[PDB]
Amino acid sequence: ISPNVLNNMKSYMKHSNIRNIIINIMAHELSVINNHIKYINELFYKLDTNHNGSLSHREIYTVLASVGIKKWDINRILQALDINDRGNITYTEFMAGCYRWKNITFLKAAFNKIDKDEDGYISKSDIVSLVHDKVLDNNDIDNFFLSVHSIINKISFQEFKDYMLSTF
Amino acid sequence: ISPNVLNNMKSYMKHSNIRNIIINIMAHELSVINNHIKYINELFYKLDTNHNGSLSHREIYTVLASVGIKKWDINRILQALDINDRGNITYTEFMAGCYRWKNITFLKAAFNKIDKDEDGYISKSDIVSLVHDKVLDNNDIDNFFLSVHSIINKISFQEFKDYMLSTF
Ligand SMILES: [Ca+2]
Ligand SMILES: [Ca+2]
Ligand SMILES: [Ca+2]
Ligand SMILES: [Ca+2]
Repeated sequence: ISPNVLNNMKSYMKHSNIRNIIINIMAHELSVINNHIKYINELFYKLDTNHNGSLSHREIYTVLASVGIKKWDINRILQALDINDRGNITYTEFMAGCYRWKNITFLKAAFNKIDKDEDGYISKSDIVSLVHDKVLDNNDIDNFFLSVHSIINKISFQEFKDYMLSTF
Repeated sequence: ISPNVLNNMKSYMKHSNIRNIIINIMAHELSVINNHIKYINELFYKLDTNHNGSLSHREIYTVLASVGIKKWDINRILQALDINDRGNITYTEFMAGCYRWKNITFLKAAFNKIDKDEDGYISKSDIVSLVHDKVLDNNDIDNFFLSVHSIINKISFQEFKDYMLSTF
């Protein structure tokens, strides 16, 4: 096992259950992202029929054609993808055109999930709810709020962001 | 091919070469992230010796022990990872403790790469430099600056962010 993963675990073990629950929300979002990338990865592998790790115009053309994209569209896609005009398209270049960039921050999305009522503040009750399936109690929650504010018993996105960043 | 990937390509083809060059910077950052996740994925697969898609305490214990982590550390890692105290640790929970969260936004990182001199503004010369390995010229660059400001011939992070978001 790589030392960086080992060191990550050792740092993780020192934080509170609530901090790490919050980390798990973000971890779910990485899993989702990574699933999309995996599909693109499998797509790339199928297009690369000579298995040379890059895509020619023809390799992409013949597949887009067989799936209903018309010549005029395929050619515009090809010239957008081939950003270096090399006649060979890299994994990174292919994936840039395949990935849905809409809604691309991890911390903001986690905060929004926690703020159940979308009022822009994380209340005590928002944390009670977050831990509804965990054996944690009111002592743990109070500690978390003190930690956040040691850097109104409510938390703005900025105070949320500032706390989480200080734990990395 | 899934229709969402096809639609992503069709939207990508409509944007400028410079917009898409900027997208490629972010795409590289997704590749990096995805490589880390792939390692964690392969690690998870090796630990899961009964291939039931989750990790018992023992499965993790026996491996951390064989690599130099001491009992007292392994146990703290186990109780941090087992966030639901289930005796079974999920892929998401494992990955939360293995991933380096330090420096976790895509647009900010792209902007910083483009702002060569770290002055907080994207100048005309920063874009000239960005396209140094592309056949693009001064006409293309001017178009890009007009587009950004149609929503000082310089670009702040906010104006950069606002333009990119409007193209998603
Ligand atoms: Ca190929
Ligand atoms: Ca709230
Ligand atoms: Ca298992
Ligand atoms: Ca600059």
